[PDB]
Amino acid sequence: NRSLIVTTILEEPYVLFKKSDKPLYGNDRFEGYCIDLLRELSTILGFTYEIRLVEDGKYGAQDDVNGQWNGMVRELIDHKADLAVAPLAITYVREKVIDFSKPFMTLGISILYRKGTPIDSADDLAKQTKIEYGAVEDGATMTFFKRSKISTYDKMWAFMSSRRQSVLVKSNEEGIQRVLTSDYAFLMESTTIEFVTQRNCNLTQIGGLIDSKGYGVGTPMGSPYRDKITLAILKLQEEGKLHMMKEKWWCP
Amino acid sequence: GSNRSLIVTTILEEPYVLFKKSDKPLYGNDRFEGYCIDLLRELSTILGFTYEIRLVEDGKYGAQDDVNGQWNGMVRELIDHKADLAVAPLAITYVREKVIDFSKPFMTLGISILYRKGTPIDSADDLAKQTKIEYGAVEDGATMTFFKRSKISTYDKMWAFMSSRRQSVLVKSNEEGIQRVLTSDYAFLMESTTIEFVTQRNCNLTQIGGLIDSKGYGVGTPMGSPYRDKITLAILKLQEEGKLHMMKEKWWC
Ligand SMILES: N[C@@H](CCC(=O)O)C(=O)O
Ligand SMILES: N[C@@H](CCC(=O)O)C(=O)O
Ligand SMILES: [Cl-]
Ligand SMILES: [Cl-]
Ligand code: NA
Ligand code: NA
Ligand code: NA
Repeated sequence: NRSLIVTTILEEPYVLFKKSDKPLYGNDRFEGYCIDLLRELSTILGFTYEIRLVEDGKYGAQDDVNGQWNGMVRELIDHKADLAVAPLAITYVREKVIDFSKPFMTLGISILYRKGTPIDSADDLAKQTKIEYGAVEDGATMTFFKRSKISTYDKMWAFMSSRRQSVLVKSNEEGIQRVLTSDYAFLMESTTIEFVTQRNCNLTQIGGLIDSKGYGVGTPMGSPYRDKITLAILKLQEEGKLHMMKEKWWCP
Repeated sequence: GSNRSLIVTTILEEPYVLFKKSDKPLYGNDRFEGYCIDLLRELSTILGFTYEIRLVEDGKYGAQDDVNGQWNGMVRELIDHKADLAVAPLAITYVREKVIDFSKPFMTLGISILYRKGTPIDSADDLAKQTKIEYGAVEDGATMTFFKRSKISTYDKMWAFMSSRRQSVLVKSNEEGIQRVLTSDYAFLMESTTIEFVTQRNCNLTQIGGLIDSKGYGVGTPMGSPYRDKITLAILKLQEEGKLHMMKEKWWC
């Protein structure tokens, strides 16, 4: 049968290029939690696949003026991919235009910052400007802030939007670097914070979770794969396999 | 000329669904309160439906009979189109999703252990390796089914014990499980969000260990229902607004 086209994005420890002196080709180039997940799905559901990194390097948001989506979300809308297997947040605005499986991981927005400071919450950031803060451009965190009517978060969006050329970044890795090299706090998904703080012992999560959401496999709206992938994820969960995969891929 | 009211099946479970305390007799939907009742009210305004709440006739969440293959509980009510929706702390599971549809989750949780304070018991593994302290779960719910189906060594040993002693250790409700913890040397396998509620109100009890699994509660619908995806959208919008968190804080030593 026809191999499914799978869009994804580089994001440690979900999807990475394998380290090797030997040049690698095709799907063999990739590893990570989401690649392990994809492999399990392919075996359970009986399909073959071809991984392609999303050409624009984006997760996906809707343009304010022209209404067009970008990123992995747009690839699915345009039927240029069959699945998006990535740390792709299931959100209200995305679910209106693409389908998602049920979640394979649950998480929420939180804050990455340096240790040792009196900053303890988003409210602490919102009331000041000396410590800058931001998020990945055209992802779910940015979109949460952009849409929020909660006073702390709407204040924070006004600031991010004002300073966007400096404080919105293209990737989580660029956000981490901004935290390490300037006085900056990064609004980041909590499962990623967990990974980063285990490896950067001067960094910490600030406060708790600001929201709650899950990562799901994306499909074009109406795809028959969406419900099949939900069943496969539920079966993996029941067996403990997703927890094992998390432990596989995830200070003094 | 109005649309038919949806029949919503549910089950008594504090603080999700309860009868209101009142000296005045109450009728119809006005009898009920709780997190799931507030959720249902929000869904009905978002989606534009009216409804009638009915407690599941057989008092069960739902499991499949291994001899005759029939389901029971709220799951069976949906299969048979005796209800339009199930709005309850109904776990989304692989075996249920094969026969009914669920919305995406409105709450995430996992199985853990409820026991009395003051003990060296620290995990399911510690319980499994002994028999002096009995343990069990709600009959014909998701926790029981997780154990019955598990191939993990600790949990399959637990199921063998629970099954052997089921007339004594499987119970009809979380409340009966709590009373067993309080009146005998018994540990109850219970969902974590319910443990959180119970231990905040009885300071003699505690959670033992962490979460054994991960799952969500979802609104159940019959397979193929058009309400499933609409309710998923309404849930995602409520979460994006922070309203589910506010509802949890309202209802929850
Ligand atoms: N995982 C996010 C990107 C990272 C973020 O927004 O914090 C998404 O699905 O858009
Ligand atoms: N909420 C569970 C019942 C309680 C339990 O099994 O622990 C269900 O959906 O079956
Ligand atoms: Cl009617
Ligand atoms: Cl779904
Ligand atoms: Na990237
Ligand atoms: Na959708
Ligand atoms: Na289903």
